[PDB]
Amino acid sequence: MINILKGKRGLIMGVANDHSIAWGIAKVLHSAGAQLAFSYQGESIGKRLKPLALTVDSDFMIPCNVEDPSSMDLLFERIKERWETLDFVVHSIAFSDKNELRGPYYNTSRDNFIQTMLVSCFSFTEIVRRAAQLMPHGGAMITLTYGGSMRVVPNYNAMAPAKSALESSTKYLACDYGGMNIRINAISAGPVRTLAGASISNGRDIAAWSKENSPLKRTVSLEDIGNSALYLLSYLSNGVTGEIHYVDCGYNIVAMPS
Amino acid sequence: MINILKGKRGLIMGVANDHSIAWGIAKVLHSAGAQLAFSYQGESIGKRLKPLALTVDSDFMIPCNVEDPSSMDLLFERIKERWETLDFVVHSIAFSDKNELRGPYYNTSRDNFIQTMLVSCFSFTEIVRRAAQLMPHGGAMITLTYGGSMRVVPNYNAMAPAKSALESSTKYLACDYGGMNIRINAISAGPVRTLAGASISNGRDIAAWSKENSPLKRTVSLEDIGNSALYLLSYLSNGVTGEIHYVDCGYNIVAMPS
Ligand SMILES: NC(=O)c1ccc[n+]([C@@H]2O[C@H](COP(=O)([O-])OP(=O)(O)OC[C@H]3O[C@@H](n4cnc5c(N)ncnc54)[C@H](O)[C@@H]3O)[C@@H](O)[C@H]2O)c1
Repeated sequence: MINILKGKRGLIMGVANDHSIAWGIAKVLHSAGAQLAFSYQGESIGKRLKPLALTVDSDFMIPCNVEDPSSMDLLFERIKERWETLDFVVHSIAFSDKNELRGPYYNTSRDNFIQTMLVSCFSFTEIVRRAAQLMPHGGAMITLTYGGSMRVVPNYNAMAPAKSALESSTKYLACDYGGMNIRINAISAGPVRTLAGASISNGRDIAAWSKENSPLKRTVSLEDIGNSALYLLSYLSNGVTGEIHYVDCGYNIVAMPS
Repeated sequence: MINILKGKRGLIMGVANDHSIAWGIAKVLHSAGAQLAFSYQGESIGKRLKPLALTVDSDFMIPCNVEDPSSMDLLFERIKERWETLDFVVHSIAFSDKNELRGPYYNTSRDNFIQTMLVSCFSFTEIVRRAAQLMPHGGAMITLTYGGSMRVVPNYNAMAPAKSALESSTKYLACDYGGMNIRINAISAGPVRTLAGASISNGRDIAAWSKENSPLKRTVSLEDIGNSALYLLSYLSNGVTGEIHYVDCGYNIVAMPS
C-alpha cells in the first residue's frame, strides 16, 4: 500500500548477507517502488547478493572497494552506463578490526584507526560527492550510525570516533548540498539481534541489554530501519536534512534501568 | 594568590608563540605553582619557546612530531630522565591544510583528512596512553576543541569531523582511565586570535560574529582558557571527567541574534 518511490532509482551499499541492515533497507525501498543498484565488497558477498538482488527485481551489481577512490570512480562509471540520474543513496558501510573491538579503547592501533576512519567515515564523503553529480534535480542520501559515538559503549573502541566524525560530516555535507535540494541524513540504529553477535565480541550482551532496558522492550528490526530509511529518502521527510535520527526503540532516552 | 598547583608537574603540548592557547594555559598554570615541561614541533618554534619558557622558570623543552610514534616515545623518555612521575597533561595541538579550510566540505581531500585526523584527533590518544604510565596515583589531562565539531561552521571543513572524533575519544579515554583516578576532559573554546586560527578563511568574520552574538559580548581571553584549564586540572574538578566544557562566553547557547 506504498509506492512513494515509484519511478525513483537509487544505490545500495553495505549488503554482506541477508542479515545486513542495507538489505532490510533494500527490501523496504523496493516494495515502495524503487529500482535498486547494489555495490559489493567481495566475491562471497556477490554470490549471496545475486539471489537476494533478484527477489527485488535487480541484476545491477557492481563490485567496489570503499577504501580505493579509483574503485569508487569506477562504481559511478558503471552506474552511469545504465542511469544518467540517481534519486537516493544508502550508505551502510561499517568496518574495523574486530580483534581490536575488545578491551580498553587506548589499545586502538594507529593503522586500525586510520583504516576504520577511511572506511567507516570518509567513504560516505567520497560516495556522497560522487552521487550528488547524478542528482541534477535534487535527491536524498542516508548513512548509518550508532549511539556509541557520543556515549561510551564498551568494546566499541575505534568505531566510536569514526561514527562521531561520520555524524559530523553528515551535517557538513547537508550544508554543502542543501542549496542543490539534496538532503543528507543519518540513522542511528539500535543493536539488531543476531547481527550484533557477529559484529563484536559482546554484541549479544549489548543487544540483550538494549532489549531489557529500552522503553519498547524489543530490539529494532531490519524492517524498522527500512521504513525509517523510506521516510528519510522520500518526499515524506522533506523538512528534514542533517538529522541524526534515533531508531533504537528509544534506548537512548533511558538514563538507567528501572 | 593561588597555589593549588603547588608541587605539581605537567606537560604542555602545543605552544607556537605567545598567542597560542597552550601558552595562555601554561602561564596561568605556572602562576598557580606548577613546574612545566614543553613539547615543541619545529626549530623556529623552539627558538621562540626558549625565552617564553624561561619566564615561567622552565628550560624543560623537548621536540615532538605527533604524527611520528617514535618521536612521542622519545618525548616521554626525555620526560622520564627528569621526572619519574607527572601530574597533568595539556594537549593543545591542531593541524589542517590552510587551502582546504575554504569552500565546501566535500572538496576535502583524502590525504588532508587522514593527516588532520592523525594530528588533531588521534595524537591525543597517543599522548594519553604514554602519559598515563606516568600517573600511577592518578592525575588530569585536557585537550582543546571547538563547537564546529557538532554545529556547522563555514570553512572549518576537515577540522570538524576531526574535533568530533576528538570529543568522542576524550569520553572513551575517560572510561578507560577512571579506575586509575585519571580524569580526562576537554575545553571547547570560543575563537582566539592564534597562528593556527589564521589558517581558516574568514576567521576574522567568525570571531567578530561570535563576539557580537555572545551573551557576554566579549571574546574569550587566553587567561579565561588558562583559568578553566586550572580548574580542569586541579583538585577543584575532582567530580568532573569526560566533560566537553564550553568556555566561549556562552556563544553556543544562542539560537539566533537579537
Ligand atoms: N585558534 C582558535 O581560535 C581555537 C578555537 C578553539 C579550539 N582550538 C584549538 O586550540 C588548539 C590549537 O592551538 P592554537 O589555536 O592556540 O594555535 P597555535 O597555532 O598557536 O597552536 C597550535 C599548535 O599545534 C601544533 N602542532 C601542529 N602540528 C603538530 C605536530 N605534528 N606535532 C606537534 N605539534 C603540532 C603547533 O605546533 C602549534 O603549537 C587546537 O586544539 C585547536 O583546534 C583553537
